[PDB]
Amino acid sequence: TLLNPYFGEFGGMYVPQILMPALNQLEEAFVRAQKDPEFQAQFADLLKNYAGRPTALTKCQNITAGTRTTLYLKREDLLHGGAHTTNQVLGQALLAKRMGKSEIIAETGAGQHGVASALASALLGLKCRIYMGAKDVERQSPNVFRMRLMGAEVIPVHSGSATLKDACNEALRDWSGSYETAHYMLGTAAGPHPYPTIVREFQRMIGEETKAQILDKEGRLPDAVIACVGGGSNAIGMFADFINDTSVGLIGVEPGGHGIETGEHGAPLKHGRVGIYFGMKAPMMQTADGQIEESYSISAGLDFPSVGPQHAYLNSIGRADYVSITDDEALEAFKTLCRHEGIIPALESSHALAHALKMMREQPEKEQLLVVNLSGRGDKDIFTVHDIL
Amino acid sequence: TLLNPYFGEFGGMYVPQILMPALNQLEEAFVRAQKDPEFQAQFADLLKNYAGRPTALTKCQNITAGTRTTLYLKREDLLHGGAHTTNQVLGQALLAKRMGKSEIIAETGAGQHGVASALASALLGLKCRIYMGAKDVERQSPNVFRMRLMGAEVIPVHSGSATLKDACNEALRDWSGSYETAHYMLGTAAGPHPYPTIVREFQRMIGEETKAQILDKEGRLPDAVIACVGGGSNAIGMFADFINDTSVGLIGVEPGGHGIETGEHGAPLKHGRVGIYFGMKAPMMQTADGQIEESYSISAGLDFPSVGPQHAYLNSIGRADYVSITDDEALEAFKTLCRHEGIIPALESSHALAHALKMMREQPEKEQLLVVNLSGRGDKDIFTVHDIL
Amino acid sequence: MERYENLFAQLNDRREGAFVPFVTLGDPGIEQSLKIIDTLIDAGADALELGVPFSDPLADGPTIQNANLRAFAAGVTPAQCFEMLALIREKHPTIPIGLLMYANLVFNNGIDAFYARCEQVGVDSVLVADVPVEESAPFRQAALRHNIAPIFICPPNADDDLLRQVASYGRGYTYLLSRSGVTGAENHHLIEKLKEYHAAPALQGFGISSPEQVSAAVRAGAAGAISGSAIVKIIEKNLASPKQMLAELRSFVSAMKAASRA
Amino acid sequence: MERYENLFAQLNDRREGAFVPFVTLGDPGIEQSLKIIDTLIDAGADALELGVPFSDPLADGPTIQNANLRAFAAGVTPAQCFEMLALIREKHPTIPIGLLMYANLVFNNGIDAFYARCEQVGVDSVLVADVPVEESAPFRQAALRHNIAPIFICPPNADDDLLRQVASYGRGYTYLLSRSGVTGAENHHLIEKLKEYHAAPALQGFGISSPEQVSAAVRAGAAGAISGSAIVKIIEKNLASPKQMLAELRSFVSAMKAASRA
Ligand SMILES: Cc1ncc(COP(=O)(O)O)c(CN[C@@H](CO)C(=O)O)c1O
Ligand SMILES: Cc1ncc(COP(=O)(O)O)c(CN[C@@H](CO)C(=O)O)c1O
Ligand SMILES: O=P(O)(O)OC[C@@H](O)CO
Ligand SMILES: O=P(O)(O)OC[C@@H](O)CO
Ligand code: NA
Ligand code: NA
Repeated sequence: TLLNPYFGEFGGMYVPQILMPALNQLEEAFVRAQKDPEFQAQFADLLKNYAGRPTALTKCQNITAGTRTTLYLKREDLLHGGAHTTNQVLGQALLAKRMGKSEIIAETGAGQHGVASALASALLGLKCRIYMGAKDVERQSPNVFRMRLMGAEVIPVHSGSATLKDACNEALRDWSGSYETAHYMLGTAAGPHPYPTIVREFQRMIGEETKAQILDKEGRLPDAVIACVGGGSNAIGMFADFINDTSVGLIGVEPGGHGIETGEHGAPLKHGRVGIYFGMKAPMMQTADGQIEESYSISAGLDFPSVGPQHAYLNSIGRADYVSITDDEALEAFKTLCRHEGIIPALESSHALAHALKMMREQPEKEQLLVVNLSGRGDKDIFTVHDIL
Repeated sequence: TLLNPYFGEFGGMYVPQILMPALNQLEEAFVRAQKDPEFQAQFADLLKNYAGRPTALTKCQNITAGTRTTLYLKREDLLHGGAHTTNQVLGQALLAKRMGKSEIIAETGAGQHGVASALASALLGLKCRIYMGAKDVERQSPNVFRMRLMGAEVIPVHSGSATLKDACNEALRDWSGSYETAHYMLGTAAGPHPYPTIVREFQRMIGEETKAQILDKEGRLPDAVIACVGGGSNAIGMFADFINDTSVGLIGVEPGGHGIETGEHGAPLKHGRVGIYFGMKAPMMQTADGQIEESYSISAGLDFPSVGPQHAYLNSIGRADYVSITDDEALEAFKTLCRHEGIIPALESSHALAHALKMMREQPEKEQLLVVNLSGRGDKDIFTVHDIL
Repeated sequence: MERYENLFAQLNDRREGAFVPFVTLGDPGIEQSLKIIDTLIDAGADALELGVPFSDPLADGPTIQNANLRAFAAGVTPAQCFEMLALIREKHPTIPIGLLMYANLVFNNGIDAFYARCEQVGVDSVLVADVPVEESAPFRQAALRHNIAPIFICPPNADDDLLRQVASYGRGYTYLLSRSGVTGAENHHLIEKLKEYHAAPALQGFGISSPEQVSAAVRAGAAGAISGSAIVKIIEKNLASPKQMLAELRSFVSAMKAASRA
Repeated sequence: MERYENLFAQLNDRREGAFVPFVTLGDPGIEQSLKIIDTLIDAGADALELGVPFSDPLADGPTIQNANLRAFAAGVTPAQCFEMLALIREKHPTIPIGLLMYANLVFNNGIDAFYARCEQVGVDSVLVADVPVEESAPFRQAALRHNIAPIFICPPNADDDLLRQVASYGRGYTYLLSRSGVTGAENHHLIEKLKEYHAAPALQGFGISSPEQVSAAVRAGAAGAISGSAIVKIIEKNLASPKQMLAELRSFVSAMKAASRA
């Protein structure tokens, strides 16, 4: 392979033999594209002029009142589509086309990668199938209608928990069968190499822009950057340019679900053990017998029982710290961003936010410059958060 | 007054005597603010760092195929809140605060000004009441829940057609009673002076940015800028910097509803006669006896039987041309933007778009550089457009 | 124009304040509207404030808004209003009748053409609810040429130059406001200054429903009180027993007018 | 390791192709699973491919997925699988049994610890469905140390170096794929090259349900055919009449095995 598939012991290519040349085709395509100035140039043009980038870095006026915490947000919620998701998908559709492919299979949990997969397929002209679990189809339906109006097909996975795991499964089952015509647009920095490296590289603008922005506004780098972690893409997009500046801590937030202690959560990296599933060796939530476990979160984009490998590695060597946030703590940070800052965040991004509030209000006299990645908008969520009354 | 309230015969201050000093307070406040460098500076900071501006100018790749038309869109749909609406409201909340006011009354039809009025009141700390017609509350409900979660109150006007006219009415009825504490955040460049001038000045960045952008991409100014017209704000925000460049035509699109000929439409400026209502002398839709008429459109933000005065004037001297688009023609341009460009537009902005397609496909060999103001996203609309099956 | 001077001279004369009822022309049907108007004159009405039903009542609370809808359902147009205005002038030639209007209905047929139809029918004053003093010039020049008194509102927040302008351009009476808001049946330096400027008789306006407010007003210096919603509420209330309606109306007016001794 | 060499020598000997059934261990309950396995051996089975039920069957179509759920509802764990594997080795000591696995279940208890339990119970080969050749080293070194044949898949899109690696590391038989996809009951240069490289006997895999595919395969150069879903579908179909199930199964196997003469 031209690039390393392991982040310490984590990573790998744990696929059916039949998909291996395909993964190998992709890694070559990626290495070619990254040096191709003509690829770089039009990835850029569509990021700027179509997706709407640079995204802004907003200072919080009201939630930090009577605390020595300054809190900026990175506004990926203002990105065409409504989430960080769109930056990666544009690079990957361009890779699909460079490789003469013409269908796109993708899987979705919050519906945001589905929607972003439909918008880029319609723009660049590719046909598109999307698997989505039957429970996420209900609790995330705004994103369903949005996909079908753009002409994508979404297919309801009823097996298992009927959630992202179950969509990943049907998505890989179809790509093994279709890999000739179809590229598989993977949702996160998870699964088989080269996907952990591609999703990160196609999302590192998030942190390259924050570093530049904070330095212009504050003349110094943050004390900590915080991001929520379901599979790992927004977090690694954010962490990536910061990793060699040892002064900047990096915190990642996993779903605490109904509370770790209930079993009902989605916190692999800190409360699961290494396993092998979905093409990788990464922390996982499993029974004593190695049967993969069903996770839980109030938020569909975070309801996933494994975590991408580079997060597993940055945890292990102690360069990033991972924490969890309950359903209730994420609802509290949603209600507070709405009412005191006039931004509805996605329930996914609220887990990252709710940790930053906890950091602030537990030590109010601590002087600390924080940055939270506001990865998406809460438009998909407003019907659900409002039946919690 | 320090500024002129008439655009040729159109305009004026046709209010109850009791609100006049209030309108006079506001015009003074506006003139002070516009010269106050400290006002300008923080209007800017919140436009850039909070709303997310400059908005992008996107070239259409696929809808112009086999035509000599180049079509750019101005992406006000990528503005915090989801519509052009947010630029004006930030300036006006700042004016409300400069004048020691603390409540905000506003009226809404598409829900987008309501939502933008709630987000700025929550950010700048002002209490906020919103009137919205009972039919728009149903056909635009995503925007309702969004308002209430940000802590605003929306009040359902059931009188009349239960649409924006009826909300404007209850909104002015309450402000006459509350003008001491409360500012009235008017929805558009319509009603009593100084509001036609304030809304335009607080929306002209739209066109100042397009002029700059097109000149950088094309080295020449457009052949035409197109925008839809319900009350008039996005259109005048777009037209304003272009008015002295006689080479640039300006087209404005009114709801043709079920077809002009059915009576069921919202096209005052081209199919109504001058009247006096809502604080102005402007074209209006009325019976033979001067009773104001109920309009119709598939889109709630365009369902309004009068038009702001400066549009009435630019029409009259022949510097801007106004046209209409049927419900069906706007649904066709929605379906086409989704599926070939991967952008869901608001049904309001689709009327402007559907005219540009008509311009293109009627004369396919005509070499023409067009610009459409994509004023909002279609998220409020997806449930409704999808029961039209 | 003159019927007012008449009334104010004979009222000043027999030392009492004026009592002006309000009703929307045509509510709850033309036939019963005309009888309500005769019973109002019968029971004690010094002059009359009448409304022509508008679609969008910008300065009106709900009683009047529903009154308008009752009228509209009875099929009342601006033309039926003028034809019933001449039938009640034909039998009560003394009483000042003032029309309370909205600008679109004045402006519709040509502003000057409106004033002429008023003159023709026997109308004394026109109050246009939504044209401020600074916009009045077309309306006040055309009513003067057709000898209709231009009525202007004096608001609680009026200043130096405004009381001066209202005093100069006004005629008939100065409509003096009680409160901010829109017409609803619920809840001195200005009167002095108006008289200093020689503004015609201050009649007090929004929200009188109680006789003691009338007495109070007159006592304060107001040449009378105007009551509107209070009366319409009895039309609404008794729509089912017309007899009892006319009967309760009568009672209400005489009491209200009794209160005018000062 | 050896039971395969045995079978392939005696089959080459009496000039016929091999017939390997597939069943998921424990479907539709342990008791009937063991009887299905005896009837399969009874009717014609040359060797056995067996599945240990996994939660997430990455390379399996629906018949096998539901089979897994039937097993799971019957309460079958990896431990009940090993304890039933030793009971059927205890009464059929000749037959090669191969286990078809997913990597998490091998890896769970320690990879080497897995291979040892296999050895202990009487298992001949382990096919790990999701570990490609380039990831096999931990798995192939630990099965060699416990004398279990490492089985590898040869895909229709295999190249030069891959057929070389599969030939070097493989043992038992080379699992030769019929098509792309996941296990479902529906729809030469490689065999030559594999033999040139000295890769153990190519058994053909996905989607055989028809006897003529068996004959065809053997005729093509494949040392036998593997059939899976086809068989499980009769377990599913006849869950209500166990008698008729065992009876229809028998019939199916003998026919399928009859087709192996070439
Ligand atoms: C706004 C937002 N932010 C974050 C995430 C979590 O994923 P991340 O861990 O990859 O960064 C999601 C999930 N997005 C995926 C997975 O469910 C999708 O298919 O919709 C999201 O919707
Ligand atoms: C996206 C979008 N674009 C355009 C308009 C039409 O108004 P404009 O004529 O003022 O520019 C609307 C209306 N907005 C108003 C009026 O109904 C609101 O209260 O929601 C809109 O929602
Ligand atoms: O405020 P009201 O209720 O007395 O009604 C006002 C009308 O008479 C009209 O001047
Ligand atoms: O493709 P099938 O249906 O024959 O089933 C494949 C399994 O036997 C396992 O190798
Ligand atoms: Na996860
Ligand atoms: Na309009």
